[PDB]
Amino acid sequence: KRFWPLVPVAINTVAAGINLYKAIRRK
Repeated sequence: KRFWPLVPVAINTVAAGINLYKAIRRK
């Protein structure tokens, strides 16, 4: 939507949080 600060990359820092439980529970 015209100039994307961290909209398309939000899944790089926000995804880590959601995929942290299984990550730290199945490394």
